[PDB]
Amino acid sequence: KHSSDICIVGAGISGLTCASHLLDSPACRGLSLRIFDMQQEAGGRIRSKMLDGKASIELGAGRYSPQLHPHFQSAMQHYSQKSEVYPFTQLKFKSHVQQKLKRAMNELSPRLKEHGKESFLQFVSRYQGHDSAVGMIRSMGYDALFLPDISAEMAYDIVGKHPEIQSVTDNDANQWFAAETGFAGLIQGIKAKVKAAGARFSLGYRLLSVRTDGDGYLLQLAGDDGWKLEHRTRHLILAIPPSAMAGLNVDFPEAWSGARYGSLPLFKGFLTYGEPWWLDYKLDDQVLIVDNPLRKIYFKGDKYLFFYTDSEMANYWRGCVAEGEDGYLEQIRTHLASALGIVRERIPQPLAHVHKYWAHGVEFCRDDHPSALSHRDSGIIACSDAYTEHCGWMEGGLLSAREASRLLLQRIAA
Amino acid sequence: KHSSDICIVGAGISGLTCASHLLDSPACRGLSLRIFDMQQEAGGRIRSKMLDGKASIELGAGRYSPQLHPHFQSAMQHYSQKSEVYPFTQLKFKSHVQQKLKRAMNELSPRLKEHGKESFLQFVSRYQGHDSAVGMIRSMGYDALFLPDISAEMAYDIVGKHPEIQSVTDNDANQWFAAETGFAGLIQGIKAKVKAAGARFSLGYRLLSVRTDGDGYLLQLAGDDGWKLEHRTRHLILAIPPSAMAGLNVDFPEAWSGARYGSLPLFKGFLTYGEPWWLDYKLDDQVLIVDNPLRKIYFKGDKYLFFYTDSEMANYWRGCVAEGEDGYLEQIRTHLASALGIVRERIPQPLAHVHKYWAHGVEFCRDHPSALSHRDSGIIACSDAYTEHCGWMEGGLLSAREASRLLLQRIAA
Ligand SMILES: Cc1cc2nc3c(=O)[nH]c(=O)nc-3n(C[C@H](O)[C@H](O)[C@H](O)COP(=O)(O)OP(=O)(O)OC[C@H]3O[C@@H](n4cnc5c(N)ncnc54)[C@H](O)[C@@H]3O)c2cc1C
Ligand SMILES: Cc1cc2nc3c(=O)[nH]c(=O)nc-3n(C[C@H](O)[C@H](O)[C@H](O)COP(=O)(O)OP(=O)(O)OC[C@H]3O[C@@H](n4cnc5c(N)ncnc54)[C@H](O)[C@@H]3O)c2cc1C
Ligand SMILES: N[C@@H](Cc1c[nH]c2cccc(F)c12)C(=O)O
Ligand SMILES: N[C@@H](Cc1c[nH]c2cccc(F)c12)C(=O)O
Ligand SMILES: [Mg+2]
Ligand SMILES: [Mg+2]
Repeated sequence: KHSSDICIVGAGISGLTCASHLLDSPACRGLSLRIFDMQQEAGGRIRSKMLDGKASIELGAGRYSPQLHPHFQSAMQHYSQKSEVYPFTQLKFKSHVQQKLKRAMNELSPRLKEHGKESFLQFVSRYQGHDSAVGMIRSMGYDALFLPDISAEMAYDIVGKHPEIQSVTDNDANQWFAAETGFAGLIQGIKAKVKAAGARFSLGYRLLSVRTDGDGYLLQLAGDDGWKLEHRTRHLILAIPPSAMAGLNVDFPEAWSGARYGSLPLFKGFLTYGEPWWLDYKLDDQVLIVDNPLRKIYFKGDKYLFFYTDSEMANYWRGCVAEGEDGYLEQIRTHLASALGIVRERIPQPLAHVHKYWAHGVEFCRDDHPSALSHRDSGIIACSDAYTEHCGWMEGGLLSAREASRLLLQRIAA
Repeated sequence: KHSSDICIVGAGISGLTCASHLLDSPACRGLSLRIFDMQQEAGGRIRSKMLDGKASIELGAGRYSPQLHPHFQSAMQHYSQKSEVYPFTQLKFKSHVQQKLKRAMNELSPRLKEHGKESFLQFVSRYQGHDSAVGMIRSMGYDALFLPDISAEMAYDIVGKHPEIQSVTDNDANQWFAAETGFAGLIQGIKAKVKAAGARFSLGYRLLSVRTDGDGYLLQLAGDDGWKLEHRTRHLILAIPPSAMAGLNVDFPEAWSGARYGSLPLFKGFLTYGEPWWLDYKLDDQVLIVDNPLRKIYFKGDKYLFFYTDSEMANYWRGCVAEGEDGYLEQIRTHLASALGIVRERIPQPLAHVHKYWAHGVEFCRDHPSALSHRDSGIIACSDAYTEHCGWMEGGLLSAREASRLLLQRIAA
């Protein structure tokens, strides 16, 4: 009828990888696989574009570290995707305050296990001043570091494992790379392997409902053009983020794990120009962290620039775009001049610009934790980056995927 | 403030026409006007794509008649759009039954006085057999004509308004045109002109609910990337179809009119080929109406063919499309073969192909004005469906004009 042996929902690097680690196994010879995804394209939070012709840009994930993420490096080589050196690993145009970061936080780790699980702003604020702790943090660029849920021990892990301000640790042993053609090439590689082993894709359809009926599961999905449809599958993987799980009839997260989950929004805007004006300032392949609302400002070669914000600042910029595209472009050039110490009529307007916003850009856990969850009752398997040590990286996907593969192949064998 | 004087929800031809009329009035000189649409692109049911390399295909509204659509033709001329002749006005292959039916149709006409609001199916069941009735009613290629909510009165009118079957009625004199750069070319022209007047477009935002708060209104929209959004406006038109209206919190249909509304699904599939393999059979600019699922097969010059289906037979193809692309492409050359009376293998595989399904492609009119008003809250609604041209984009064009004027009623009140 309209059915399958195994069903994976979600075609991010997680669910896509789940499928490969399953077709790989003979325990699955003959069994049919069907994969759904809301988007019409595969890759989830991995989306790569070509910016009005020209070159390839990265609206989602953009870099990896062979040191931090060893499995992602093997998936790159496995599907033979060329990497390139990621340029934005430290700071030339350091202001006054982003020179004291290293001397401070190196000697600002006496109470890492003496104060403890305190929120991270009220930790750094108990030894330097507050009107001087809001200055040291805001000069690191990530506004994730001002929040109640994230803690002081959670917040130093974010400093050391992000390329632009890891030099504020013993963490320059980390090299950083980006995909030469975009991570889209990795996703297309996996997608090809899985179609070839005979899985069947159904992109465009979004899952709304699951009932258990007997041996398997009955899913209610809504294509993106109104068409509803149902799928019965005997085994079911829900490789989607934890914000996605709440949307469903599946007791999330009580039935899966005694944990709570959070999320932060992210925003990126890209700008290309007729003449590549920013070279007169020796700003090739470099990055400026600023107090103004742009926050992080990146200059890729002589081809485009872009900026990257989070939390409240992400929600700041989704606000300007709502009131009007021109108001948006006029405000970032105001802030661009502010940042270069120049007048706003020295800053050209762009030809082409694009921009994406992620309502749940990064999903994480509070506070142990297995790499994949299961329903205590119905044995649905849930796979996501958020359930792993590396909540928030592609490595989290690859780990949760290898896991959920074996949890499901168990549910099959014997 | 995310505030505005006037706010049009919907950027189909209706909504963009309300915008055009208001911005041409001085009772709106220096009044703010924002237009929302959940889509990422204006047009609504008018969507034009380039298929393959140099084929302009019309996935939504396709053709118009200077006889039945004078306001559309004016609009196309007003905006320097050029339109070509629509070739699909004759059946070169009238079948036994679809030869014996111009005559069969004429005779029953005065039995529309006798009993005229029956099923069009029930209606023909009387003159001929229920069996002889169905083969006649099916040879016209619009399965909507089997639904019971379609009276024998409007049946005769739907037949007469369509270019492939109008010879069966005494509308055989109507001419037909299609835009050549695609009807999007018109939509773009209005968009561009309503921009230059200073309206402001927030596209990719979807109205979820609306609350009255005294003077004006408070709209809660959700961006397509998840961003929630509140917007405050003084005057509100909802240039959205009925089915869209049922979705929102505003009481509809009851706070608005007596009538209830219905809709049909529509399907359209297109295929281009390596060489134009239908020219040997003399089929360019022909249209065959068959009794198999394809239903209406069109052959456009030497550029592509397509088919066009509705009601039950639309859901049949949205179904076979979901059960994998592979057999869809294969049921089609199967059925292309029967229609031609050739063996399956003389029909080549296609290189490109695109298809579209509209869940509510036609919305209709089942004692009725051009543009609705809320009894209590007095917000304005306008769509093709509130008109004598339900299902036609002339219905949009004039519902919009009544609606626009119905609002400036509110500007001096
Ligand atoms: C701006 C940004 C930058 C990033 N930079 C980096 C980086 O440099 N390095 C790094 O390692 N990681 C980075 N990441 C994170 C990385 O992209 C993610 O961790 C990873 O892609 C998540 O993969 P996933 O397979 O768990 O699911 P996702 O990639 O989140 O995809 C989930 C899929 O499930 C689908 N889905 C959801 N819900 C439903 C439903 N009800 N029915 C059907 N389908 C559904 C979604 O469409 C999606 O396709 C970044 C993320 C963002 C937003
Ligand atoms: C396959 C097909 C063929 C057709 N052929 C013809 C033809 O040959 N001749 C002819 O005259 N007509 C034809 N039509 C119909 C014609 O397109 C419509 O009658 C006309 O476009 C009506 O458009 P509209 O302005 O009423 O709004 P629509 O085009 O119906 O759409 C209005 C807009 O409002 C948006 N919208 C809706 N709801 C909400 C919400 N809750 N929040 C925000 N935004 C929203 C919609 O997304 C849409 O963009 C055809 C239609 C179809 C489907
Ligand atoms: N996309 C980021 C990862 C990131 C950005 N902000 C936060 C906050 C908390 C945890 C995180 F993993 C992140 C990057 O790849 O640079
Ligand atoms: N504009 C459509 C009309 C259409 C097609 N099927 C039906 C059924 C009922 C009413 C209708 F107005 C229609 C067209 O020309 O295709
Ligand atoms: Mg995934
Ligand atoms: Mg409209």
